[PDB]
Amino acid sequence: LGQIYANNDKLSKRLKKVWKPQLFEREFYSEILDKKFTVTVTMRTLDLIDEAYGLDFYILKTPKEDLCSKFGMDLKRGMLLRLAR
Amino acid sequence: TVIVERWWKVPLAGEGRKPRLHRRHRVYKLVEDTKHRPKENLELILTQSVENVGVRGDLVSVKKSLGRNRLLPQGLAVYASPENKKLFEEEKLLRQEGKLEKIQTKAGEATVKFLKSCRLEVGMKNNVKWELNPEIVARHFFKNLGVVVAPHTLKLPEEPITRWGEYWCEVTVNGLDTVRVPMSVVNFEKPKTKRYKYWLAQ
Amino acid sequence: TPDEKKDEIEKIKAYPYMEGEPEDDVYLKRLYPRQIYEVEKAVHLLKKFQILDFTSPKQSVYLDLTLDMALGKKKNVEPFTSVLSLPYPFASEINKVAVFTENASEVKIAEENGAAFAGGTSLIQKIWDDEIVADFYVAVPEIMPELNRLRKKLNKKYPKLSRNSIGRDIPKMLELFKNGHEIKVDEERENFLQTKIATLDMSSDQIAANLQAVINEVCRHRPLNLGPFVVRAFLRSSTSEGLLLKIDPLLP
Amino acid sequence: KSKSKNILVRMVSEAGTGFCFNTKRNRLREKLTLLHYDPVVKQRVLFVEKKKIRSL
RNA sequence: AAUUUAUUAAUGCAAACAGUACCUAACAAACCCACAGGUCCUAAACUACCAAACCUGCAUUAAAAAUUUCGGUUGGGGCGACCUCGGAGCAGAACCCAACCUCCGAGCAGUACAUGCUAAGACUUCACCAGUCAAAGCGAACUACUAUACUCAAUUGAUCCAAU
RNA sequence: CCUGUUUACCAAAAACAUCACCUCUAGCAUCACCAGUAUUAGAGGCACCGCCUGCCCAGUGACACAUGUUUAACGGCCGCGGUACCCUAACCGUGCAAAGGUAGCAUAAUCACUUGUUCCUUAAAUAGGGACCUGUAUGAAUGGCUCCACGAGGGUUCAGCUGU
RNA sequence: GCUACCUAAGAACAGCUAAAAGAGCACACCCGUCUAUGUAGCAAAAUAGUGGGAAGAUUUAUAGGUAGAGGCGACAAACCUACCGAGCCUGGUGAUAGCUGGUUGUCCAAGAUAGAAUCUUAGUUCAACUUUAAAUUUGCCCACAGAACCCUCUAAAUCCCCUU
RNA sequence: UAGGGAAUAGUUUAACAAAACUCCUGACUCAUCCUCAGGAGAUGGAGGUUCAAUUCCUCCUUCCCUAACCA
Ligand SMILES: [K+]
Ligand SMILES: [K+]
Ligand SMILES: [K+]
Ligand SMILES: [K+]
Ligand SMILES: [K+]
Ligand SMILES: [K+]
Ligand SMILES: [K+]
Ligand SMILES: [K+]
Ligand SMILES: [K+]
Ligand SMILES: [Mg+2]
Ligand SMILES: [Mg+2]
Ligand SMILES: [Mg+2]
Ligand SMILES: [Mg+2]
Ligand SMILES: [Mg+2]
Ligand SMILES: [Mg+2]
Ligand SMILES: [Mg+2]
Ligand SMILES: [Mg+2]
Ligand SMILES: [Mg+2]
Ligand SMILES: [Mg+2]
Ligand SMILES: [Mg+2]
Ligand SMILES: [Mg+2]
Ligand SMILES: [Mg+2]
Ligand SMILES: [Mg+2]
Ligand SMILES: [Mg+2]
Ligand SMILES: [Mg+2]
Ligand SMILES: [Mg+2]
Ligand SMILES: [Mg+2]
Ligand SMILES: [Mg+2]
Ligand SMILES: [Mg+2]
Ligand SMILES: [Mg+2]
Ligand SMILES: [Mg+2]
Ligand SMILES: [Mg+2]
Ligand SMILES: [Mg+2]
Ligand SMILES: [Mg+2]
Ligand SMILES: [Mg+2]
Ligand SMILES: [Mg+2]
Ligand SMILES: [Mg+2]
Ligand SMILES: [Mg+2]
Ligand SMILES: [Mg+2]
Ligand SMILES: [Mg+2]
Ligand SMILES: [Mg+2]
Ligand SMILES: [Mg+2]
Ligand SMILES: [Mg+2]
Ligand SMILES: [Mg+2]
Ligand SMILES: [Mg+2]
Ligand SMILES: [Mg+2]
Repeated sequence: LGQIYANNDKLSKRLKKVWKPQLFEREFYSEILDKKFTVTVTMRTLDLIDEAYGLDFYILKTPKEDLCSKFGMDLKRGMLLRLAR
Repeated sequence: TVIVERWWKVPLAGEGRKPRLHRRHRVYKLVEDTKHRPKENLELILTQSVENVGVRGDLVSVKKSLGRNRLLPQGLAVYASPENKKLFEEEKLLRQEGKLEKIQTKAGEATVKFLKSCRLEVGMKNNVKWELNPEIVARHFFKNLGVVVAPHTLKLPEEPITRWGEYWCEVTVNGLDTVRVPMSVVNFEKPKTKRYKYWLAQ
Repeated sequence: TPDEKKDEIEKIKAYPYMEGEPEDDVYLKRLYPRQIYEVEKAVHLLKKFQILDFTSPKQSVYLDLTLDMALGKKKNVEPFTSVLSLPYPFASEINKVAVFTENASEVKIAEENGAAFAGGTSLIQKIWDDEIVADFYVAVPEIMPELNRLRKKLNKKYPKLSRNSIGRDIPKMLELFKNGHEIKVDEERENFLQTKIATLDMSSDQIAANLQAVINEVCRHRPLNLGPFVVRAFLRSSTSEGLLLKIDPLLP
Repeated sequence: KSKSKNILVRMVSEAGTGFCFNTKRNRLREKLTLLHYDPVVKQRVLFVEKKKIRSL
């Protein structure tokens, strides 16, 4: 949620502007939980999962402030509880 | 992902303090939208054989759509992680523990596969006496089947062909994979003539 | 720059091509880019095809050239016929040409230099009132007023100063033009020019010399270094497929 | 205002000093070559018109 | 009227997503070949088809709107006219002096190419800004040029900013 | 046209609506339209009926796209010179234009001239009615012209009535 | 809870004519044409009489819905709680005002004004005038001499200026 | 402020054999009208170039069309 100058010229009108992410519904498989989840994601999430070599690594490695998802934090607790027990 | 930057400079806040943001700092310019960036490939290690690449343990760079939507979900491929790279590398040592594996390029396999499912139409002229020999046969491979065939790795049905009939020319791709193609020898008709006679009319 | 013409120029540049045989002994043509380049190898190979595909030992080698005969500005250059004999002229003889000269001593010079058809009003009237075919026409300045009658008939093939075919000295084209060979142009103006270069039995070096001569001949229309004038070149025999020669070295 | 009769041009020294001065010339006359004092070399040198600055 | 398209809709491109994939116009004039067809007089190159919508980003055109403004002088305001600069009268003789007072002009042109540099002392449109004149000196020119800050009345436009 | 509607608190009307007529847009269902489906629904103009609604698509708009189509869309629908003596040209010449105001009506609720001219009405009429009318600024669905019924609309009048 | 329009489910409409009715006459009822009275009134829109409609597009009780960048509107720029060219309340807010008004004890002193620019002529900034303090040196009044030709008023005068 | 384009008979235009056209004669008719002819009628201007320039260049005038164009 921000503002822009029309035609990227400061001396022009200042307009409200919202940039929204492109959302995709994809299915992921968790090895630790042995379950498939249909989750709405962004292309950034897919790249981050690729760099982590899987959903489980992504969920476990990513700190709370970067996941920015209550669902993601619940998956982390689920995975961690299975590993702890 | 949309990447933005502020039009207006934000004054330094210092150590251990939060920046003082005026409402002019809400004005942004679009630096770059990363969806329009050139796409990079995804490096995967294959587990099962696939038409595009059919070797278990081959490091393949695929389109992110293909790997994410097909190979990885279905188990055909795995991530090229350090650990997975080691696991498959150990296998390839065991594969070659007896001896080094002979090199057969992926292209060569494809030509072999194409040669398995094709038949050569060796149109020959009625007027002139002809004998189909390796050099002649290699040329026909280029024109009709599109294969650039080494003359030396050529076989034939024992005696080389000399009259119209049915035979087989066995080409060895890279010297390892031998494919025998069905050979149909017909009266020479230029591509122009056949397209007028039949492709145009029929 | 119409989208089709310019986009094709971009596309033709895009087509991949490679030097030398790939590592694979047996490889599908589809699996690798266009290859065969060197003008020496090409001639040697074209002779190979002649034996394999039984055909005349001497054949017309119909060089097709993808000459960037356009994109000087956003306004494109146009096709002309700068005629020059090749270093070793190929065996084609076309000797029907006409010289317009009436009541002048040039009539003698015209025939002395080997004019096929020399005449004045009578010749001009014959062209208008009855059909007659010549490969190229020349006229002295004095006869251009009278010759203007045939302007419409010849559809801009009538002599023009632009082609150096109007002048008191007729031998500019008359003397040399008989042996020289016309570099004709495409009807679709897609830059491909079907122009015989040499007979098949002609030595590779002579055919190579014959090739280079045309390269300069064709650049004559726009021989500027400002805009590249050539993209690709396909040397095809009569009974063979076209081969993509590496013309980039030979361009300048 | 009215149709421009003269133009303003930049006269650049031929001595390579880079010293330039502006002069007025008729639009319909040929490019000017003038002998003008060049401070860098401290003596009169030939100056040749290079560019038109504006229409006067 | 200037400014704008955030908003709504349409369109295009990208993003995203599946796959399957028409190589078309002989003709012998001569010769060959038992046929079927061939030699000569080109048998090239091309290479395309290709995932409908929704959603998101960037553009383009519309729709419907938003923001802000609508100069001054003036024998009330409006209409008409005027708005800066110079010469003359009013203003007779240092300077100065108004009216929608009376008259005539300017928004250049031409010749130079040292209309190069530098520096005492002064003038000044009633402020400021701007504008004006200049000895000496340096460098030139020069011992024929009313030669040294060109003729000409006004012949004109600040700051920011842009181009270089 | 009619019944009806409107400025609660200065305007009830000739303004609005209205039956009728016409143009435009849409081939469709689970919240309006509609539990409907082109004899339908929605957006508008004009205003029952009667007799009519003339010419123009150049410009703007809309639509359609190869030109183009469309005015019951926004709008428009001339001047000159001469020719029967003057009052006027059926008629020709001529420039211009997309077309050049057709029918009807007309001193009108219609710029001014204007209290137009004439007939009727009064003893006397800038009022009223009927005509004449080039209205040079009338005029045909932003409708023209008649005509029943209707009106707390505006104007004129006979007779009666009355302290106006 | 007024009012505009809508939704749900209710109620009222004598008598006479015609018997068909957005028909006529005429109560209840609704509306408000004209006059008078009233005008701090009985009333922040009334009273008396006279009127329009009164089986319909009628009037009316009850509950509910649409909310201000809006609603609703048989368009009067209507109506949306007595004041709607767009409600009311609180807040931003001590909005802003070159505009008007106001600005509180005593006493003394100096003190009246060429102009320029300005979306400026109801205002400002710079000059000018004016005030206080400080510095050190002339200020005012003025003798001869001196300050233009062109041109019709050969003007009253001025400028400069020692002495005093 | 730029750009581009255009200047052919009195009118325009063909970039083409060149015309129409107005005016002005004639002919045809028993005569008049129609009609049919002929007659002269131009390569914006200017300059250069070329033996020769509507046809190669240049500046100006008039007109048309397009558009940027900052303080
Ligand atoms: K007055
Ligand atoms: K009411
Ligand atoms: K009424
Ligand atoms: K139109
Ligand atoms: K009358
Ligand atoms: K009424
Ligand atoms: K009361
Ligand atoms: K006052
Ligand atoms: K003021
Ligand atoms: Mg004023
Ligand atoms: Mg006045
Ligand atoms: Mg005015
Ligand atoms: Mg001063
Ligand atoms: Mg000096
Ligand atoms: Mg009726
Ligand atoms: Mg009222
Ligand atoms: Mg009333
Ligand atoms: Mg009405
Ligand atoms: Mg009607
Ligand atoms: Mg009409
Ligand atoms: Mg007469
Ligand atoms: Mg009429
Ligand atoms: Mg009138
Ligand atoms: Mg009366
Ligand atoms: Mg009218
Ligand atoms: Mg009217
Ligand atoms: Mg209309
Ligand atoms: Mg009445
Ligand atoms: Mg009524
Ligand atoms: Mg109901
Ligand atoms: Mg009743
Ligand atoms: Mg009734
Ligand atoms: Mg009644
Ligand atoms: Mg009334
Ligand atoms: Mg009541
Ligand atoms: Mg109502
Ligand atoms: Mg109204
Ligand atoms: Mg009004
Ligand atoms: Mg209120
Ligand atoms: Mg407030
Ligand atoms: Mg205040
Ligand atoms: Mg005092
Ligand atoms: Mg100003
Ligand atoms: Mg003032
Ligand atoms: Mg004094
Ligand atoms: Mg003194």
